[PDB]
Amino acid sequence: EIVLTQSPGTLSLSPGERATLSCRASQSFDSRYLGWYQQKSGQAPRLLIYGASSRATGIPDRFSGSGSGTDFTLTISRLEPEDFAVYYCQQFGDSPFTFGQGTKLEIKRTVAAPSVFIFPPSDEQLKSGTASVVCLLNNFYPREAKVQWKVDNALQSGNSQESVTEQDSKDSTYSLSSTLTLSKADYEKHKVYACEVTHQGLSSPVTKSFNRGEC
Amino acid sequence: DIQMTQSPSSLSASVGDRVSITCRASQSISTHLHWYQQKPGKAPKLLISAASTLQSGVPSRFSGSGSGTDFTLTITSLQPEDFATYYCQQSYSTPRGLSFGGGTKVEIKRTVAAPSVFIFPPSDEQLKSGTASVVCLLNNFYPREAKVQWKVDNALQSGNSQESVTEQDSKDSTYSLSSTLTLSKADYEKHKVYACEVTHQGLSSPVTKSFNRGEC
Amino acid sequence: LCPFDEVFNATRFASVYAWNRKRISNCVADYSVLYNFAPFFAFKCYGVSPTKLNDLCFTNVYADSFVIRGNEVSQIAPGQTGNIADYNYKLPDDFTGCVIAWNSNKLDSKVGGNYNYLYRLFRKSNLKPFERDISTEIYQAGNKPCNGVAGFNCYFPLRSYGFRPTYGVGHQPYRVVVLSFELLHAPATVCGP
Amino acid sequence: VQLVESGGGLVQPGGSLRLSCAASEITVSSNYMNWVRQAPGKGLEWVSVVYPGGSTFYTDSVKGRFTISRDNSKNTLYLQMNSLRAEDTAVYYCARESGGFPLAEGAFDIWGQGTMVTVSSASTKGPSVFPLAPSSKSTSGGTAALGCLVKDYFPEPVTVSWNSGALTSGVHTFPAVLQSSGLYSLSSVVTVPSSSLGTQTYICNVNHKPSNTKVDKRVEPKSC
Amino acid sequence: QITLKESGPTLVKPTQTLTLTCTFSGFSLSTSGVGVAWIRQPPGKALEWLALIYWDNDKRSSPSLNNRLTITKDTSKNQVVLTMTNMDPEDTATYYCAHFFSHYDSSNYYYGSWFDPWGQGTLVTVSSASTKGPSVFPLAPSSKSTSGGTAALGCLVKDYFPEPVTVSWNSGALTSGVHTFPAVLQSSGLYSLSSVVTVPSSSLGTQTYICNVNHKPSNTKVDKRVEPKSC
Ligand SMILES: *[C@@H]1O[C@H](CO)[C@@H](O)[C@H](O)[C@H]1NC(C)=O
Repeated sequence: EIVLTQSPGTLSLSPGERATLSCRASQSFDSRYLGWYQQKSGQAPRLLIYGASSRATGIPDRFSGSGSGTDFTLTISRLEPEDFAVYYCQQFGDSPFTFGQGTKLEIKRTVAAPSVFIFPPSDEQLKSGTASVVCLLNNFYPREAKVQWKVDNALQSGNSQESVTEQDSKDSTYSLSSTLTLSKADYEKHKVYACEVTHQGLSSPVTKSFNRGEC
Repeated sequence: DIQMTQSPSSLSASVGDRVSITCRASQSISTHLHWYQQKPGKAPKLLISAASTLQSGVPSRFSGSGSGTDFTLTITSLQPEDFATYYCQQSYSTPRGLSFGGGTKVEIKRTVAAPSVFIFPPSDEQLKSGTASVVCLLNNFYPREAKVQWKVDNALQSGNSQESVTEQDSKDSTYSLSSTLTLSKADYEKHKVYACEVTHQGLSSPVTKSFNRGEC
Repeated sequence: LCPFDEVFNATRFASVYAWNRKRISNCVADYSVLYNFAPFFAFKCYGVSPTKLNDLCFTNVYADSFVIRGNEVSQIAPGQTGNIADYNYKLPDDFTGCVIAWNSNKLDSKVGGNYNYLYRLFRKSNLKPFERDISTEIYQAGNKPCNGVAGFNCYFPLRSYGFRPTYGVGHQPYRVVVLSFELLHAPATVCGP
Repeated sequence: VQLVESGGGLVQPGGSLRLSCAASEITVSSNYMNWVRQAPGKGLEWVSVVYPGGSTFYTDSVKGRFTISRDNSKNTLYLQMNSLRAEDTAVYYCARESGGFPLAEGAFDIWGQGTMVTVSSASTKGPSVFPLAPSSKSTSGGTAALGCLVKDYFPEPVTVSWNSGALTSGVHTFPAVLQSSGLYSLSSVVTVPSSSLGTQTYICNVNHKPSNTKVDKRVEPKSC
Repeated sequence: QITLKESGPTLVKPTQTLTLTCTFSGFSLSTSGVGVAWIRQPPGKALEWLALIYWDNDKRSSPSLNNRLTITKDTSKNQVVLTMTNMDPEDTATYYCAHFFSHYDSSNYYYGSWFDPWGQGTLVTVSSASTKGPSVFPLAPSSKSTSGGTAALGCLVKDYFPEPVTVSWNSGALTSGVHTFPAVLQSSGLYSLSSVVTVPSSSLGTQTYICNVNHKPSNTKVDKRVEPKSC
């Protein structure tokens, strides 16, 4: 089975500069069997280039494709802000027909410090029998940020979940939510609840704590 | 009229290294490409068929890939018995155009060793018969490629040299090369200084082995 | 008037080893449609002439249709040798009539290969002219009997063409129609306007 | 499955020859049977093919002078050669095409051992032996080379041994080279320690089979 | 311009069989080179081609999914029916049906092929669970006076199935600083998410915040108010 590997995994650039995507095939097939598809956020994929060098109808002339042997590349020049999406390389050489793992095109901007706030469980969740504390990172860049739960300064793991919001439309930032879920005995057997944020935007890792007994 | 080119012509590697050989056609031949293995003195053996299909009784280390104009033969665990020659053969051309490639030779890799270079002048017994043979001998050089020249009194002779090389040895894995010049009586009674010039990678400087007929 | 459209304008042709044959009689046989057809990679005629067959009457018209490779199109001719001529479709040396072949890469080629067209590679003897051999029996290529087991020198005698759209012109699929005209002593029926 | 080739040998230019291939476990008249030639030191070259039904095909260089036939009585393959020339000097293999358990078309799964066909008018003779003494050197690192040159002979094979085959340290032989006269040359050499040039006696034995020339010569050094 | 709409049961239980129907307009499954391809994209993962049917009934399927895949065509009604059997609870994805075509020019040269415009996309989830109305918990801000004049609050929605839940703030009046995180599948096979809006600290006492969540499968509308609390 032909395996397609794309590069880079993520490509962060601002509008105006040049964008290049590479797709390498595990085997060698005719260049007319490879195509590039674009898929926006919350949309469906659409044909961008077929035959590795033929632009689809309606595709702006900024998109170009060239490749041979086991290496192909897609080149964009005037990537305007609406041109930020996920691009897939697909092959038609051997069954089954396969797509690449995709390359996300992110917007380059200044490094931002994540505002990290807390939300403890309410009284309704205090009588629900299962508690959850949620700490939030807002308006940061890049998306890469490590969260750490601490129950009385204990390294929690496996009992918490994470959800990262996609890049914002206006400020081009991110939002992350860490939710630590515990049973009532586990919630009530300890005092200090804290989360830790590690990010490039922060000079040093930042801890933040609160106490259920005090507040 | 489809011609297949194999790369590289020669490829030296040790045991255990992954080895790749490429066969490229002058035009697309779909997957009508086959890979054969031949050891010296024996018949070729079919390894890979349809450019991807392993034959029966062949170790799985041999693998074929590619299509169209480019095909690759790959060995993962290169055993000591797999240092044979490999050929790519196409079965695309219809009437009589079934042709083989030039053949890629795979052979062991060892440390570079400098040769020992000697000169053998013709003998009086051979001299009585009106024929002269002048030999220069290279013993235990590596790698195989080397340059030999025949300076007859500082004259760069050419066109009258016959060169032979030994097969790769099983003990020290080196090579031996013999360069011979055939000459008549005037050719050997006109000059004074004979020398063979050796240029080899394992030699720090080019080496001259010379002698004089009159003295010896 | 029974035209040649129902055979030429066919959605799917037949494999060469099982070539289709249609009889035609009691009609008016025009041939302007043949000229009006595809770029016609090959249109050759033995015995009859392109401007002559429109006039003289024939008792019967036999139309044999199949799909082959572009390399073997030249093999559909009297007195020719090859795999297709020997074991798939043999034209007699006395053949009167003629051959049309045209490229059909659009229809008979699919991505990943179109394995619906087969040819016979193994056969003990040469086919007689206009013979058919549609049997699929394991070919015994050695002394050891097969007994229906396709193991070692015991092979299925039918192999599929690749027929991929990116193939070269030599291996691209070509549709071939062969017309044999019969003008026996029986009164003729098929003639042009 | 065994394919045994026979009928190789040497012939004068313009002569004829017949090569046979006896097959076992496979029927010759039921398989695509090919003749493939390989020049000495060169690559493979397809020569001829015969179909199971009887059709025969030949390469351009051999059309008009080669014929390929089968024989269902003895289950053999036959290659008749006429108007031979020096380009025909090669080892010939009779092979089965489009076989193997996966049944790959156009591939030679089963090969014969091959027989050598030589086309020359050298008028087979015997070899000349010329000694090659070690140089007039004292030690040179305790390494001296000596040998015996076998020249002006035809055809191949030929055998050369040292001390009646009792010497193997530093022994090297070189493949024969076809000169312009149609004869052959080579040298058999040995690397011996410098101190061994004085007492022990060294000889070289050369055996040429068609002339049946068995010559044992002596190698001694000389002073300048 | 051609269109493709996928319909059918968007929810299928484990080891059951789903039947997705693609109705396509603007082209007919009787032309040369026309095909219909079913592809699936798992949430957060790359695309995966499933099957492809042609005009002449020829069909290709993924070898790893050949056993439990069956795709059929109805040319008169312009429909493609895809049947998938023995569904595991990882097969949750979004399925698209797409038009397939190639490009030749007067000589049958095949300058490539492609997947002509895709369908809208149908979300299919597999779970051996039952529908459950959502619950809303008010994530109230901490007791902070100024802290730079910026705080956040919101609502955490739990215990809903399946996706999605429509979240609005102040009946859509307030939209700035709103982050609605995507749904997360817990280890219990249950869904949850959080919607948080950032507001200046001075606005805590002079503004009321109401979050409304609508759940169509359970037909549940929950409006919850979030207010700051002190220690
Ligand atoms: C039928 O054949 C005619 C040739 O006279 C051609 O013009 C037409 O396109 C064909 N139609 C179909 C549906 O094949």
